[PDB]
Amino acid sequence: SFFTKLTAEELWKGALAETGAGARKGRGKRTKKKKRKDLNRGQIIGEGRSGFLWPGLNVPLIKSGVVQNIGQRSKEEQQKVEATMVEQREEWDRKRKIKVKRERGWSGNTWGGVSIGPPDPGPNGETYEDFDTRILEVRNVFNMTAKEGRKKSVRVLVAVGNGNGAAGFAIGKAADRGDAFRKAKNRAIHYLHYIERYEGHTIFHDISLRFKRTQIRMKKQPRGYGLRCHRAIITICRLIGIKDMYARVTGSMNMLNLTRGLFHGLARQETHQHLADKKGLHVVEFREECGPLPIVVASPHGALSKEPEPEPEVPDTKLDWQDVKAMQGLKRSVWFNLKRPAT
Amino acid sequence: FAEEDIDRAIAYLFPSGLFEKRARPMMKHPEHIFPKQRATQWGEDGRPF
Amino acid sequence: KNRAARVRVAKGNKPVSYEEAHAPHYIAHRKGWLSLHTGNLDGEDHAAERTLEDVFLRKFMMGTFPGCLADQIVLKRRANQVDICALVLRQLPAHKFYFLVGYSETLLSHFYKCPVRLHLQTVPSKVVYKYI
Amino acid sequence: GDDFQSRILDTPLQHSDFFNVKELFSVKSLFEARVHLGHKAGCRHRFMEPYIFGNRLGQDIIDLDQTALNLQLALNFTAHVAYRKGIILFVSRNRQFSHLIETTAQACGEYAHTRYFKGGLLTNAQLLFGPSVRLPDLIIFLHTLNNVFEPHVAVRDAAKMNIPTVGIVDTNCNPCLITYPIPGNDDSPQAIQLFCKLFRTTINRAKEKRRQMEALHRLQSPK
Amino acid sequence: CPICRDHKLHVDFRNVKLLEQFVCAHTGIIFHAPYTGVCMKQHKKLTQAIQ
Amino acid sequence: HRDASPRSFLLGEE
RNA sequence: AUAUACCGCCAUCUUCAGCAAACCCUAAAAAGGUAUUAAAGUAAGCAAAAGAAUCAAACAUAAAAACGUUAGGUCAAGGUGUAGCCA
Ligand SMILES: [K+]
Ligand SMILES: [Mg+2]
Ligand SMILES: [Mg+2]
Ligand SMILES: [Mg+2]
Ligand SMILES: [Mg+2]
Ligand SMILES: [Mg+2]
Ligand SMILES: [Mg+2]
Ligand SMILES: [Mg+2]
Ligand SMILES: [Zn+2]
Repeated sequence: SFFTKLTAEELWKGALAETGAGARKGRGKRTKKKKRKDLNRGQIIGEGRSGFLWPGLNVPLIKSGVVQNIGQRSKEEQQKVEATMVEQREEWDRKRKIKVKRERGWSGNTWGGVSIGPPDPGPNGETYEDFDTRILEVRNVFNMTAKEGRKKSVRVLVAVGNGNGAAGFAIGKAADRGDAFRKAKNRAIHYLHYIERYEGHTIFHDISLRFKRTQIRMKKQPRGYGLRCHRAIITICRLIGIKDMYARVTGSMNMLNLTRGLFHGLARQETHQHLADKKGLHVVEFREECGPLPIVVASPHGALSKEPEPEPEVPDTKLDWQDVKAMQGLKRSVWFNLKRPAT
Repeated sequence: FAEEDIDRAIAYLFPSGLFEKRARPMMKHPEHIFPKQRATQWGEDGRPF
Repeated sequence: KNRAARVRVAKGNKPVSYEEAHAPHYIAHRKGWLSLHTGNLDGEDHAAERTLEDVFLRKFMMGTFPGCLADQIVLKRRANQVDICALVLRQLPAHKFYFLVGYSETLLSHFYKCPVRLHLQTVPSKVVYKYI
Repeated sequence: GDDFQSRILDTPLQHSDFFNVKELFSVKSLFEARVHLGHKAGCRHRFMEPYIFGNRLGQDIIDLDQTALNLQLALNFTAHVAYRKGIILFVSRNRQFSHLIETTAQACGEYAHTRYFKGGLLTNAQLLFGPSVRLPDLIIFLHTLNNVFEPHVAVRDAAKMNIPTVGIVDTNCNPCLITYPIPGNDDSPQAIQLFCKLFRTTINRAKEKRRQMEALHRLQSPK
Repeated sequence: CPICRDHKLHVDFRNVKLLEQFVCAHTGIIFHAPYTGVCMKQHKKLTQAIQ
Repeated sequence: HRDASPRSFLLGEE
């Protein structure tokens, strides 16, 4: 009957079962799920299966100065228009499945190391197109509640950097993953450290630190050495702009303690100019590829001192067994210094 | 012509029998209808007044 | 919980018109009636026929103006005259509306044997009462 | 044109005491106002010991020579900020001096917040005040502790927003985050009244100098 | 791989600009195949052309 | 546990 | 056939007081965020409140009551997804 017919909005709402209880509690292993479609997309007002032509609706009202009259397309002509519409209908469907590849991260099914774009513009149109955002951890934590039982939120740890020394990190939490991405991405832009790079490609000196139970041992390296570090450190180093460094992480691999410990050490390092001012002496550099040629990298800003820095006969430095163990002639692991792709 | 005459004219020309009188047609002076709002609290230079 | 004619709350991104926002208990309080005839007044006949005609007249206008209706139509019966007042979006060309008005009037006047007139007020886009 | 604007803004920074703030105060003037009186030794903060002259029978005494040096720097900085038309906000939670500090700010031409400080006032200003609210360029903390003997929330929140802070810091206070700390008495009415006058005279001099500096340079353009 | 995916790229001793991309500018060492991801057949061809 | 993976983002279905 | 795919229309805690979203803060945050002689919370929506109805006024009664809970009830009001019948 014509009186038992409902609108498309009501037909799709029921058929899709989106508002149904089962979907809300996630009680189905979603597959082969119905996909909504708009059926008025390619329909032109005035076009029917019978192929009638209506002046002023689906055909020109006046043609070559002649006032048109009602007409109908021939069976052959109608079969052509019907065929052309089918081609357009199929063309749209194939485009729906077509997608644009995005680079994966550390693994194919993980969010770690995935670029999610720049942070959003600021209050006064402060664009951050020069900044890139990378994900370091996505966790599905749970808070037990009386109303909802186990309740799930998305906790995202991201880092941001412009590749020119400025970088920061933040954590964003929400019930939806997309929201946690926005919260963390725009929060991290408010916590930008500036990291000092020696000659724009490496740290000024070796850095050893313990943050909580995570240990990091970074080493200054020459050009062309590349990043040989934890995958998270490679991601953060690319954001900062460091190009050549070695690092080892031991103890707990907590991503937050590694991110906080990394920025802590990298932000509290000492540039050569700072050391020259503190001690009043020239800072000289000796490269083995330049021979004995002395290279002055920093000169004291004020008055140059005349008391030589004391050189002990035997220094009391505290050495790490791992570094010293190599020069003692002990064997390294089979996993050490394996051939890897350029980082 | 006054505000009282306006309300009488609008009630004749647009008869509404809605019980709530906030929902009935109205042609009131803008001061009565538009909520008077606190103005800007600082100048162009940005110094609060 | 009552579900009748109630557009529910989401996250503040759902536009709703004035008609949709108000639940059934606001009928005769904040919003009026879409149809106005004399068939439900006391001691009056032919309520069933006026109600059946309205149901059809609303499905007819939806199909005849697909995607061009900004809000529900208003039906006004005076004597044997029928008047259809519809808010219609400005999607179609102007001459197309003149075709559908002449067609829908003649067809519905020869179907119910009464003079039927169509009144169209064009809006630039749907009017949003509130975001719920 | 461009030279005049450079002269107005760049000339003041070539003189050690462009506004002559040294004359406003003296070690004797501070000693009359009881600015050398500190809390008992038990209430002493570890980061205030540099500024303490000694312990006179349990009561820490504040060196008024360090106070004079630090006050000169703080008053000098407050003058250049006022000279450049920056926003200055006086902040305190001591209720005895709430009316005096609000009256001082009004006399200077600046701003005072002596009431309960809302969380997020500076870190979440746009929500609390509006889209394009201009935050203070300098915050003067006549008192750096709240009424529960904890640091005023605006000390950390002004550092988070990178706003310089001139604060009076008594022996029990924490000056580490105060950009220009002024060691001195914060409890006595005569000490607080002296500081309020100094900040008020200084700001009015800097504002007056700018008016005169503009007229002289502006007059030169036609002349 | 980078060489094979682009047919117009040709590993020839005369095409020095291409060969430079496979040699370290700072150390002057030819990169091992895992570094750039070239297949072993092209890496052997690249090494001979650079030499 | 399956639809929260980056598959949809890494394919381009935005 | 399946209300354990659903729309539609309801029951229940319920005339219970909460729900959701945008921000901000934490020597890290699984979460939490109040003190008024105030100590980190803030500015808006839905519900409540108000208002309207029972044809003066009040009170009362109705109506109203969010988001969730019970895979609650209803494929037999109607419509509809999947599967099944078509001498
Ligand atoms: K149901
Ligand atoms: Mg895979
Ligand atoms: Mg004190
Ligand atoms: Mg059920
Ligand atoms: Mg109510
Ligand atoms: Mg059941
Ligand atoms: Mg059936
Ligand atoms: Mg049954
Ligand atoms: Zn290859």
